[PDB]
Amino acid sequence: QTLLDALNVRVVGSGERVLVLAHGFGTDQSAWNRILPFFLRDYRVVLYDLVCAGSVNPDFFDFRRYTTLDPYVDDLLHILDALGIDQCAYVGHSVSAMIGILASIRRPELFSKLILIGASPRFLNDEDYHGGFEQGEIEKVFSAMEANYEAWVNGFAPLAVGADVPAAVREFSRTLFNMRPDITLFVSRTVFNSDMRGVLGLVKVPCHIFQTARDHSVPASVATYLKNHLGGKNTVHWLNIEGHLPHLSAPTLLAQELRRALSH
Ligand SMILES: Cc1c(Cl)cccc1Nc1ccccc1C(=O)O
Repeated sequence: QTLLDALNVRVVGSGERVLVLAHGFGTDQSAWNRILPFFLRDYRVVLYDLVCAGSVNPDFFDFRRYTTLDPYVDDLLHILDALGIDQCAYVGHSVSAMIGILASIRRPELFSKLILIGASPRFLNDEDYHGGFEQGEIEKVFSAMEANYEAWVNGFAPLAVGADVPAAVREFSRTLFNMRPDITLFVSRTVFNSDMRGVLGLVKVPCHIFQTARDHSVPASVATYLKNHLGGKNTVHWLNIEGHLPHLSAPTLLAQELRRALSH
């Protein structure tokens, strides 16, 4: 309840089947605003802000606590428990895809289905795995973020959005720039340091892997990697949408594909 208030938990919709919409990096739950009308009639929609969102009081971001994805999982599960949800479909963008995977391992009965958008188990390359990022280049990026956060945001937002959708670039920039810079850097380091590859096989619920074209954060091969290694029944949806934030850039088309995946 203090947690429900802290993370801006919102429940809306006229349906019964519970649908959790969990935003990812650089946004808050408002990233779902243009998807939402498509689900109100026949779902009960649960939204929340990750503790690192710009819309959450930065006093709640305890750097001694949030050192791995596990405490983010704790927050998600405490929310669903407090709302009395014992089964739901879960949609996770970006880091929230991994949070949902870990949550499902902890609570295998809680999720009927996971829908993963812009998901990667590991951003960094190594000998037998392409993630899309080298350690050396990422340290240069972290230096830039520290030196001038504003300039970093304005360089990064068009890459993340990917497609030439200026409204979405401005909207992503808005919510990224609302994040306090030391939180953004710390969260970024957290996730670049994370490696979910070893746990993927532990998942037993069905996963729908939504993969856009030319996703700055997620090579096509990573979607295929998820398909091969996630332990349950997996379906890749190769969206006809460019970029890492399809909910911001192509919400009408994304909404339709989410509806199809949820009906499957
Ligand atoms: C790609 C990237 C850079 Cl280069 C720097 C800083 C951040 C990102 N991204 C991310 C960091 C944490 C969690 C998710 C993401 C994501 O992209 O979905």
